[PDB]
Amino acid sequence: REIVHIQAGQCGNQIGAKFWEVISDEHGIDPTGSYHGDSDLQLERINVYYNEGNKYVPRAILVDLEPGTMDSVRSGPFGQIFRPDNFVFGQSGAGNNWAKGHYTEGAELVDSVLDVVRKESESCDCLQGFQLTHSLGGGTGSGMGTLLISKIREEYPDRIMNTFSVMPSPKVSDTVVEPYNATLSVHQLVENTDETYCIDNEALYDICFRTLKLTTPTYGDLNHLVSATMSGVTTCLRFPGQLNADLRKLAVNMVPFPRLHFFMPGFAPLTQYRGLTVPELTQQMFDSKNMMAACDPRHGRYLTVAAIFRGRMSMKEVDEQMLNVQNKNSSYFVEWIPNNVKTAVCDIPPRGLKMSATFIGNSTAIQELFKRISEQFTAMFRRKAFLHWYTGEGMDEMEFTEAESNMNDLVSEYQQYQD
Amino acid sequence: MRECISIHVGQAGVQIGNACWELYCLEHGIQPDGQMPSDKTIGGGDDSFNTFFSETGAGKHVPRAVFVDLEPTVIDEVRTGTYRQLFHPEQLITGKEDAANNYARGHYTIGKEIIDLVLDRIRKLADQCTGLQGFLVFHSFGGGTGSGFTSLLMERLSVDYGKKSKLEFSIYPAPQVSTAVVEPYNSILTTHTTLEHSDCAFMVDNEAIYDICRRNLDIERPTYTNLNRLISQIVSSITASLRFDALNVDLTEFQTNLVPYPRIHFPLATYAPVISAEKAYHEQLSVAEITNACFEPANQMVKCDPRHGKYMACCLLYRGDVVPKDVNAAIATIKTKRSIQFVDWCPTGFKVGINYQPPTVVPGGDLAKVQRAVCMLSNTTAIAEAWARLDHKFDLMYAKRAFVHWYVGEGMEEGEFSEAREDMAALEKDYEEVGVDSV
Ligand SMILES: COc1cc([C@@H]2c3cc4c(cc3[C@@H](Nc3ccc5[nH]ncc5c3)[C@H]3COC(=O)[C@H]23)OCO4)cc(OC)c1OC
Ligand SMILES: Nc1nc2c(ncn2[C@@H]2O[C@H](COP(=O)(O)OP(=O)(O)OP(=O)(O)O)[C@@H](O)[C@H]2O)c(=O)[nH]1
Ligand SMILES: Nc1nc2c(ncn2[C@@H]2O[C@H](COP(=O)(O)OP(=O)(O)O)[C@@H](O)[C@H]2O)c(=O)[nH]1
Ligand SMILES: [Mg+2]
Ligand SMILES: [Mg+2]
Ligand code: NA
Repeated sequence: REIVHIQAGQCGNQIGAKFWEVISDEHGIDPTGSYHGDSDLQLERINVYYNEGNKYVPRAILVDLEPGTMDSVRSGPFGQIFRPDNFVFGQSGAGNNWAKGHYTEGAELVDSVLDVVRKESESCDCLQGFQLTHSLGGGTGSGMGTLLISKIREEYPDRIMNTFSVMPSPKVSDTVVEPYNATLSVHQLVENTDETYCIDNEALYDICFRTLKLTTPTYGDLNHLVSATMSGVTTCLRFPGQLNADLRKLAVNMVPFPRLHFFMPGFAPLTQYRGLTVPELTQQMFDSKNMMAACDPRHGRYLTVAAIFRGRMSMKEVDEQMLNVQNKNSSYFVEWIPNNVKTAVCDIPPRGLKMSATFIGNSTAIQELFKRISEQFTAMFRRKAFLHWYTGEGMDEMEFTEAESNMNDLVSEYQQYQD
Repeated sequence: MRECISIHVGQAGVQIGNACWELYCLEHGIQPDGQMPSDKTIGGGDDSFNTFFSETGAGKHVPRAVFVDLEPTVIDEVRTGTYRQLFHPEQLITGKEDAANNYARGHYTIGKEIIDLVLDRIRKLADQCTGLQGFLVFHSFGGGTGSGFTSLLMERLSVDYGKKSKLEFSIYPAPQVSTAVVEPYNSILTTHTTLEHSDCAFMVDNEAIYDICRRNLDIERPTYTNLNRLISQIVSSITASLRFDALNVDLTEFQTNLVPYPRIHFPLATYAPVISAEKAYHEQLSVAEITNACFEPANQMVKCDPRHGKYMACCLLYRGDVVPKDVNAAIATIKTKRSIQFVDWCPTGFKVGINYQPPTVVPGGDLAKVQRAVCMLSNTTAIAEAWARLDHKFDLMYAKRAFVHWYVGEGMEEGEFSEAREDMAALEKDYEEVGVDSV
């Protein structure tokens, strides 16, 4: 059950690169690909994200319309570990236009990328599906990313499709036209992804600014929370244990209805030598200020929830905490889905933490995020502002209208069940 | 990669392009013979400075540009100037007669002769480029070469290069330095013609630059040399994202944000700090000071009131010893104090970029070297006032059809005049529409 990782665009390539670094450390793989871990656990499911001179190579394909981002990764610490042939980029760049990526200047490279993917999928003994990282509000990963997803779905319609999509935010914005690109991407994902982890570039900032007390968070700061969250969700897949989660089972248990495949990640300790108590981890995990999506769970209701606790800790005390939360917060849990919350414990703790907790929740509150994006789109789209940059590529206002609508429907759906 | 070919039409175009190129050599460590000792790569490379400067086997770093003027005089001084070795003979193109301040003469009667040779030299430069990005055209509205040949070259570039970029550095006519009574005519006409072929147009009012020098540099009667040197500083800040490369942000992203609609492609520019070398001695200018300066109306290149209008975009391109943290503070402060009103359709944010490369001043300059400078570009509807003034002059003379005979004898027709004016009136109404609040 190999997972073909795929990272596109600047943001996608930056966060994906750290994700590899982090999970390589945890799995005791150094930049050269050799292994030096002290426990076999590390090598027991390493094939989920690595392929083996007894060296593990990440099963990752890097994609970009400009060399710069991919060249930095190559120069990065683990730049060696990434397979050179898996590097796949062009020179045109996407000028931050979904169009330029999903239509004009991506249709070229997309084929090249599908070839590497095909090669990775062939070697895979049992292809679990595909993992993708991108920023819904840019050009290559917003637009070209959703294009590759569609292509991928046609070739591999029996595989799980999961995306770590980085929702753009005014607090951390690059261009006025970022809402437009997000709305188009959102609708692509609604239809061609089974699982999407919404990482709001807003929240991350907040967390950093407020909690972590960082006046001028840089993109690295946000990326650091992102890599941690990533390792979290991916733990059960990487490391063996009682619950050997897989993409399909993950979708089967957390997705009551297809369109509703957007999840609010949460992590604690938000970074330290004082290991938190199992009660502490459990209260922070569900803490809004510890969720990477900028939505209040109290404003909606948890369809489904899944927790993981890495590190040595009392399994019983863990179960007790979870039970308490559910019982004290019964109103925030859908009644129609019995037992909608489940927890799992991994012995290997995150890097540099004695113990942590990762939260994955399909809350109706997630609609807040899409409402924000929809309002922005509406603001500009009501006056057709900046639309010429897309109409120049051959797009049509109607297509903007459609995507706008769909994202509103999705918002409605989350509310329906909320009430 | 992403080469930019620089095109300098007219006297103003040419001179302002000699300012710019000198400053760019000084900034990049290029010597007057073109030899850049810093650049270890010889005959080529991928350095940011290669987007504006090509290289040779000898290590000489030739500018990527072409100086065209219908009279030899202006380009001749380049030919014999200090930087004559830097440029290449083909790059300098000069006819024998000027357009005698006549758009008609420069677009048709004369321009047509040299237009094909010009496009020819551009094309050669274009083949050198691995991925040409667009063109930078420098001209003045008031002159016949700066209007008539410049529009002609704009049309030709549209056809021959399709929809490649075409930015502009248009010299708004200033009565203080006015050379022709008919300059409003040429201005309307060229603005009308290139409006459809220019992706992004930066206007510089001689009057505004003349004021800035008298005030901030204490020059009694600023010369075209003063203006040009100040102009080159602005240009250099705008192109600094291209020629130099963590906080630096490509001007494309700014462009995608400073053109809400195709016709609204004239952004206002304000630079800081312009200070004399005495005044700069024993005074340190903070990020906050320079940032205020940007929002100061006397510091703007075009004379207009932003308060009278609304902001549709506001970008801050810094250079030098700047840190994000200070820029965030200064911005907030500004906010607290200023009335930076934004159209409702537009997000009230300030896009920033920090290019740590510090600013440079030409030796014997009146500008003091500073450790930090900033140049804010804003898409405010105030720019219209400009057009108005001009337009109004155009209407005054055109009612009495003055000097109109000079155009007609070259073959132009009054229809062209009226059509051009209509388009300006539409542009002015378009500014008003974009300011209206959404229903
Ligand atoms: C938090 O821990 C995780 C849980 C899951 C989901 C999941 C999601 C849920 C849920 C239960 C389950 C659970 N489902 C399951 C499967 C087989 C079973 N066999 N016998 C019992 C049994 C139960 C996981 C075991 O495999 C999965 O992928 C499943 O309740 C509401 O949301 C995936 C993970 O990866 C990301 C994961 O790591 C973080
Ligand atoms: N800022 C600035 N403006 C200039 C400069 N040189 C000329 N001008 C302006 O340009 C206008 C005249 O334009 P020119 O460049 O001389 O016209 P031309 O391009 O030579 O065309 P011809 O009439 O045929 O010679 C005047 O209104 C001046 O204000 C300059 O060096 N700096
Ligand atoms: N968290 C995070 N967000 C990023 C990063 N880089 C870019 N972004 C966001 O990505 C959006 C722009 O997309 P970009 O990365 O430039 O996409 P591209 O066209 O494919 O390169 C902006 O909202 C930024 O907020 C990053 O490294 N980390
Ligand atoms: Mg980007
Ligand atoms: Mg002349
Ligand atoms: Na192409």
